[PDB]
Amino acid sequence: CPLMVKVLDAVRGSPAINVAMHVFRKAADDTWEPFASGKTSESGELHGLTTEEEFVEGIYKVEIDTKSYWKALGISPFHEHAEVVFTANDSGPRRYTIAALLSPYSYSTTAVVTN
Amino acid sequence: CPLMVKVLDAVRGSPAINVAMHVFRKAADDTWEPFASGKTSESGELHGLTTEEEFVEGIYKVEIDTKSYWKALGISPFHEHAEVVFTANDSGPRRYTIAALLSPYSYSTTAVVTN
Amino acid sequence: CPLMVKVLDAVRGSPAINVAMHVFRKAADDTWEPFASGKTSESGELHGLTTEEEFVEGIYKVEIDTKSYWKALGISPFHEHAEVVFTANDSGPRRYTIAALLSPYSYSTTAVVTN
Amino acid sequence: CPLMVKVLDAVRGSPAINVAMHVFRKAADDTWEPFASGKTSESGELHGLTTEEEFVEGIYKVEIDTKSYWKALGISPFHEHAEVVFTANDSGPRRYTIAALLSPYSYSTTAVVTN
Ligand SMILES: Oc1ccc(/C=C/c2cc(O)cc(O)c2)cc1
Ligand SMILES: Oc1ccc(/C=C/c2cc(O)cc(O)c2)cc1
Ligand code: NA
Ligand code: NA
Repeated sequence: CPLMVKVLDAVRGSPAINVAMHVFRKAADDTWEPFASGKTSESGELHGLTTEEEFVEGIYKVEIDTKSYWKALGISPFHEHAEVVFTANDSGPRRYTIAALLSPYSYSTTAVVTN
Repeated sequence: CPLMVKVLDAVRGSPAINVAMHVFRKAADDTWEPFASGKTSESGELHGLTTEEEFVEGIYKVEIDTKSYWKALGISPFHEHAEVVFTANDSGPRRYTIAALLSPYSYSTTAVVTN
Repeated sequence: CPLMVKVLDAVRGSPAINVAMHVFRKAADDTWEPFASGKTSESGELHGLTTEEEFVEGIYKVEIDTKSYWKALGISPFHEHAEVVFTANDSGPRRYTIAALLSPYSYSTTAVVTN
Repeated sequence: CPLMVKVLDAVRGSPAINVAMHVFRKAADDTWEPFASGKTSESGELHGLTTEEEFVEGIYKVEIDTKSYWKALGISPFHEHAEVVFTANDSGPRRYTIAALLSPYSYSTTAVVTN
């Protein structure tokens, strides 16, 4: 799995299920080009975003719609979204897991990068 | 001072000093308009970005140049920047403190919103 | 798996491998009684700490030896250990995943609790 | 003020006010001796715990009563407390700021250590 995103809910102590996100890749004109998207599963995970051949060097942005997630729970959150912007594959293919831990006024994110 | 940003370094146990950041505000055409910028002080704080009169309702993005910070310490970090996107002042004027805690492959961010 | 611990390294962007930890359970005299222990695998995970029948209501403490982990990497960390203290199984059995994200001067921890 | 603790609430986007905490110091017999205690102010800060003369080399534990804080808001949280265990002043006197960011099922903590 070249790119996987895992989302956790720090308020309820659960996977964050049905969280929508889009992935973009920076174009030569510095605009954000659509690249991938999906919703987290019942495990809070989004697999199958891309393939090794398609996922080449670039700057990528994962934009996670945390606002809709909290609004569905009756909570007015701080952020419009959680976004994770990173260069990928600059030294050739790697596997990336992006994790995001969500609270109404805070988020934490980390990456696990494996060869 | 209706908007303050504080940045901390989780590797060295220190304020993150001389960290650059840019603040944008979403324009009516959905583009990001430059709003303010600056660098953190020896306390890791950036004060004086805006004024009560200038800091109107809107969607704001704070883009913290974490990459240059880590590269100056000899570390190749994961993220291009740490970004915080939020709606401000939609129920009237508030004071915002945005805090960010930085590691090479991770960041955590929270907001303190006061009336 | 009634109790699993997952440990991540925010400096290197990797699972935290070979991280030792002990689990204790609070006794009636408020002392900490040994309960379980182990080291994280190459995935940063420690499975098989306990069984459903043995893991009953109590206050549990997971004490993760983060100091030895950082010292092995030539880093002088802040904490002696990362500890996670929680009541478990007070409403009958649950499955617990405890995650810890480690930096030299900081740690973040969350729990996923499932029925 | 060689030791200060600041506590933030990630659910409400506010300082965590009136949060109790106890500080212990490890005695020669490996027991935890009471060292200081207090409650956070309206800014989420607890100042004046100790003095330069009293704050000697040692292993210290800060135990933050996060459980009572969440219970007072109607939330049944995961942790009994958030705790921070660290060696202080072993290379000479330092000033320590311990920060903790709280959610019902998660906490993040960092230290700022200055000379
Ligand atoms: O601040 C943070 C604290 C904890 C975590 C947990 C991340 C994580 C990543 C995985 O691949 C599996 C998992 O069970 C958890 C992320 C951020
Ligand atoms: O994960 C975390 C993210 C952010 C913070 C903030 C800490 C902090 C410490 C201060 O002295 C002042 C402040 O405004 C914030 C702590 C942990
Ligand atoms: Na390269
Ligand atoms: Na019960």
